[PDB]
Amino acid sequence: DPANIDYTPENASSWHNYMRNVAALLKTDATNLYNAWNSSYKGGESYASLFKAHSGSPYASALSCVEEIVDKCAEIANEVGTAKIGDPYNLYKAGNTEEALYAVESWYSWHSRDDYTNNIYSIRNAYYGSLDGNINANSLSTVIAGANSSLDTKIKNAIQKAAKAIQDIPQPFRNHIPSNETVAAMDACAELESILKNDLKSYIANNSNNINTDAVLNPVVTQYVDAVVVPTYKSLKEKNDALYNAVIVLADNPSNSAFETACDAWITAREPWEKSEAFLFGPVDEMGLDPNMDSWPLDQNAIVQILNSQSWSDLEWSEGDDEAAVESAQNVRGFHTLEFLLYKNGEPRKVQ
Ligand SMILES: [Cl-]
Ligand SMILES: [Mg+2]
Ligand SMILES: [Mg+2]
Repeated sequence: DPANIDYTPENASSWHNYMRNVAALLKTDATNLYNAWNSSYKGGESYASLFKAHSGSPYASALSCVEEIVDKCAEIANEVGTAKIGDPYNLYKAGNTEEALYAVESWYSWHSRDDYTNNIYSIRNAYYGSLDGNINANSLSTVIAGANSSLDTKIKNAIQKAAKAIQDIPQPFRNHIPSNETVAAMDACAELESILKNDLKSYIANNSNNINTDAVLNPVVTQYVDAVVVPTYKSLKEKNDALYNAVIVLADNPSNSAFETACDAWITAREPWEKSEAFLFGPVDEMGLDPNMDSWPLDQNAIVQILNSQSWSDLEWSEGDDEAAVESAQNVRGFHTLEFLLYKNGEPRKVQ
C-alpha cells in the first residue's frame, strides 16, 4: 500500500514540502561533509590535513592511512556483493520474492546497476588516485606495479570484472534478481574483496616488499585526499545544491517536465555519492552523514504518515538523541526518500 501511493492533486502540496525538506537536508549534509574535509573538523583542523599529516590519531603513519584506504575499498566490495545484491538474491532464492523485490537499493528509479557499478568505480578511483579512469603517477596502483606487476594487473582486472559483471545484470536488476548474471556479479565482488583485503593489504604490510614507508606512501595518501576524496565531496556538495534547486523549480511549477528534470538532477547528485562509497570513514561515518543521506531500506509506512500529517520535524535529529530516534529520522529522509518522491517503477512520476 505505501509503495503504491501516487503523487495526486490531493497530496501535491504536502509532497512538494516533503521533497523541499529532504533536498534541503541533503544540501546541508553534503556541505557539512565537504567542509569537514576541506576546512575544519570537530571545530579544529580540516580532516584532509589530519589525514595527509598522519601525525598520531587515528593515523600515525602513511601505512595506517593506506590500510584504512584498502580496508574501506574491501568493505564496499563486500557490501555490494553480499548485501546490496546478496540480500535481495538470498530472499528471492529462499522463496521470499515479494520481500526480495522491495529490498533492492535504488529500485524506485531502476538505478541499482548503475549505483552499485559507481560503488566499484569508487574502488577504482581510490586505487588509481584519480577520477577519470587514468592511473595517476602517485597512485597505489603505480606503487604496486613497481614491486609486483602481476598483483597490480590482477587487482585492476578484478575491479573491472566486478564493474562489468554488475553492468551485465539485465536492466533493471530489480526484475532479474535470480539471474545467472546476479550470481556472477556476487562472485566478482567477492573476488575483488578478497584480492584487496587479503592479497593487497598483506603485500603492502610486509616490510620485505619495501612499499610501506612514509617516503613511499606519503605521496599516495596526499594524491588520494587531494584528487579523489576532496573533489568527490566538492562535486557532491555542488550537485546536491543543484538537486535542491531542481526540487524548488518542480515544487513551484509542477509538471511532467519538471519531474523529469529533477530526476536527472537526482541521478547527477547520486554519482559523486556512489563514487564515494569506497571511503566511508572519518567524517561521513562519525557525523552520521552516510545514514543521513543514504539509508536503505526506508520506513515507507512512516514516510506516508509524515506526508499526510506534514510532520516535518520527524526528518531531523539532534546530537545526544538516542540511537532509535536518530535511525527513525534517517529512515524517512535522504536520497532514497527523495527518490521515492520523484520516481515510480523506474520512471519520473507524472502530474495527473
Ligand atoms: Cl533496479
Ligand atoms: Mg530527459
Ligand atoms: Mg549504504
